[PDB]
Amino acid sequence: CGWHLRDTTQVPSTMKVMILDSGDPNGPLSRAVRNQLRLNGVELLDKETTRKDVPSLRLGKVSIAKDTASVFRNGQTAEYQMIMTVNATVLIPGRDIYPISAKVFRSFFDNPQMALAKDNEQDMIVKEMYDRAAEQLIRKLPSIRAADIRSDEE
Amino acid sequence: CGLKGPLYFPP
Amino acid sequence: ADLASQCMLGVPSYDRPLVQGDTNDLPVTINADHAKGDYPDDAVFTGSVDIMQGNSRLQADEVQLHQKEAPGQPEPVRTVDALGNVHYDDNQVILKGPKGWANLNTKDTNVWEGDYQMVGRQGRGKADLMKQRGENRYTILDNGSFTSCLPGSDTWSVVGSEIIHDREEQVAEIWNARFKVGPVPIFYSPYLQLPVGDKRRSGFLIPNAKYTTTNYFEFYLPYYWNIAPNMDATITPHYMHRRGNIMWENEFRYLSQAGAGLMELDYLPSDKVYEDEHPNDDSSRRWLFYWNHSGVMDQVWRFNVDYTKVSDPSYFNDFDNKYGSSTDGYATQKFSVGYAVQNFNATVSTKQFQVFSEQNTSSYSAEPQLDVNYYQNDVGPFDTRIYGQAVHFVNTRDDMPEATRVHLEPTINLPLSNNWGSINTEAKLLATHYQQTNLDWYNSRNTTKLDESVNRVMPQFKVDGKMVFERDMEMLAPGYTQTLEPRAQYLYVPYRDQSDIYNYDSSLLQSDYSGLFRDRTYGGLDRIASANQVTTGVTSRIYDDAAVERFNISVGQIYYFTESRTGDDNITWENDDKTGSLVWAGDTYWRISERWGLRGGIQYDTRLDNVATSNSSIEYRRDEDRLVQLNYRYASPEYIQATLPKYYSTAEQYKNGISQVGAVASWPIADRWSIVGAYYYDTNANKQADSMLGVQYSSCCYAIRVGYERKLNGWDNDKQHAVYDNAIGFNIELRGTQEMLRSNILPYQNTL
Repeated sequence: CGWHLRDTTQVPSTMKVMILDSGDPNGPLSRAVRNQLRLNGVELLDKETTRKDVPSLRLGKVSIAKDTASVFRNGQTAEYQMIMTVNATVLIPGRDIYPISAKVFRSFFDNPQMALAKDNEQDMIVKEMYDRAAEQLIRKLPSIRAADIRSDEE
Repeated sequence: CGLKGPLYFPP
Repeated sequence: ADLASQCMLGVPSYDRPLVQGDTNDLPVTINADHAKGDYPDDAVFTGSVDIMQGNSRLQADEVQLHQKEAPGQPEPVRTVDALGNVHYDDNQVILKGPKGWANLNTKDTNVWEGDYQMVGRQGRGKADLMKQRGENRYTILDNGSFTSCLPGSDTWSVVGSEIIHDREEQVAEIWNARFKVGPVPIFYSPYLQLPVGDKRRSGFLIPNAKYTTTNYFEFYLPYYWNIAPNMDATITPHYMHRRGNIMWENEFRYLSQAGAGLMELDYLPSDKVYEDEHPNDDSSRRWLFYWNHSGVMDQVWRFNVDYTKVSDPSYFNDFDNKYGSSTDGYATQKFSVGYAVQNFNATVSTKQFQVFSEQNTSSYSAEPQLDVNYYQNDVGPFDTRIYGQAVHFVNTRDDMPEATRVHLEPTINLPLSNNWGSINTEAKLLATHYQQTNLDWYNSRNTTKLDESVNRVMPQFKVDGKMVFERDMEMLAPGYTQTLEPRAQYLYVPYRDQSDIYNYDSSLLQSDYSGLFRDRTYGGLDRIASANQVTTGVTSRIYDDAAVERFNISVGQIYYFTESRTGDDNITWENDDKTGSLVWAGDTYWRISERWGLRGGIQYDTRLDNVATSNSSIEYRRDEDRLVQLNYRYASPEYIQATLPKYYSTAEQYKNGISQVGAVASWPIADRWSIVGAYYYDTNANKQADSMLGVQYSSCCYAIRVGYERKLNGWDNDKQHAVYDNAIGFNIELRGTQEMLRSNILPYQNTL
């Protein structure tokens, strides 16, 4: 039906080496993003490297928000809906700074009788949400390359 | 009357 | 236009160049039609007199300049007197009046019977005698008035005998202040202070009242207490007309190197309503404690605290706070200390919970729980990680089993990848060791006994696949691209009879599209469901010209070659299906435009023969003030019966599941107004389950808000019908959407 195996990598050709700056470099989001960039064959430099032409990915605030999403017939929460909202910027050097964000929605049913199990489930959901947001940021790099090229054409 | 506000580290 | 541009139009703007540094030494330029006198001793200027001396400007019909040689003073005293149409203008305040006096050496200026208006900000008024002292620092007004509204509007005003306006202190001390609404004064105080700036200052905050149906009229009179730059404290006496007592709500935000927290200790000394409901209790005091902390120290130590502890189960169903809703089954009590470096992180945490239910008060708690990861990549072509966990489960009741669980999960996965695919084998071992004590009761009642010591070691083999295709969407717009990412996992965990291990922390997890490829049926670690499945999902995305994902759909199914047995299968499925495509699960997200945007979800299940759960939403959001959201959440009665406790399948309040259409809207009117809505309906019972109608009138000098909310607030066992609860409240704040949309029990949650 016209389908052909993808030619170019997920990351652009010009970001195949890139600095992963962050404010909390040992956290869980920076770990998720670092692992994702590894799986795509991206060379990760320290923030302290002397190379200047290399682009950089700066990670911003991560804001997990858990709220009620659906109440039973007696007020009690029946379903918590969780959001992750990763913000980040990419500072291609010699050009502008392109911001990229993410947003992961997850939900799960509340259960007071097994509250400890639901807290373990919430922690597992949050780890997976970090993984999803890390995926979503790395799927926005091609748009950044396209915008950079378009600015070059201008 | 008073005035709230975000905190900051002391100088 | 926004209100900010509307208000700045009435505020004078400083178009003149700003002269920095001391203006004492700057030259004096005087332009008058006539000049008579004996310069420099006495100079009289008459006729369109204009005076220049840096930023300051002074215009009057007649200006007299008097210089006196004060003995012992190297600089002679230069005094300026203005008569007729005095207009003092600078970069900080505009002074008008018929008569004026100036002292050039000390910058002291006096104006009689005039009106003022500072530049760059709101505010005005009129005073009998207007004085500037200390290099424009003090704007002292006698018999003056002050209001922040723009000229031509008389909403509110303050009149006081002595108004001192310290620019440096950003305070406007007022003596014998008589606060006036229009021409009608209402509040008289001997002394009043107004924080006219941004510097943090103690003193009462602006009160806000609200009328409910659980407490009748209520009233908040916060007293902020600026302790220090990094610590404050609010002490709000909260009054409840029905309960006939004041509850003391104490907050205490702080900020340290260890993080930025927030404490809280509401407290009602005595309750009439609670005395009536439970006459047999010794004391009827109601108190809440909410401690929340979150920091990172040296980028290695992580401290989190999340602690809530109400006095009685029916607290939140009675008093409404920002730290808990009526929609809460339990209050969480969590501490944690972490140490995360690049390749390691040990986190010792404690979890205790307070269930608000009288059906079963048996709660379990981890005290303490230690989580240790340790990654080590590039072991050749492989990766590796070791996950260890020790945890001690103690029940609130004294009969239920207690245990000490130790876990080790030495993963090792070999990732392969090309331009178009990636296969990711992964082996793993799960060496869980138990030690259970206090078993006499549970073992005495039940048939399947619990062993004192249990070992459980199970391999887990997983083979994740994936491929990506691409295509040019010529039948859409020119340049659009499409993909197709058919993923296909295989998982295998053998079967271990896990019936001798009580279920301290294991619940059935949901199975959206993302959670199909997960390798755990139960969260936690007490129940690791044996598996032998293959998962197949396919995800399609549609990029446009700038490679911006405009659309993505996903459908995946699990195919169990053999039933997922834990050895303790008490779940209650509608049928006996065991192998085959038991679970399906979709997921979309269409970004119709910059403003619109749709989402979706569904998790059909063949063992239920009915769509388990399925949400949706179609939000149109131009701005935080103009947004319309719809949605929908479903969860069939089969899912409620086959996931939640046994009595959730029998109570009338729980057995219908979910089916909840709800629309959120928000829209300005005449640009000065606003309306915020929300109306969540429960289509199964045709009964409302929330609502709201917030209305705000924003202006330059004051913005009023009037909320409302009729929410489901518990259940009446006698009549077997639910009980609602109105809550109309009024807030004033001298000069708001996102604080209205996020108030109701089902808070607005942006889907863009």
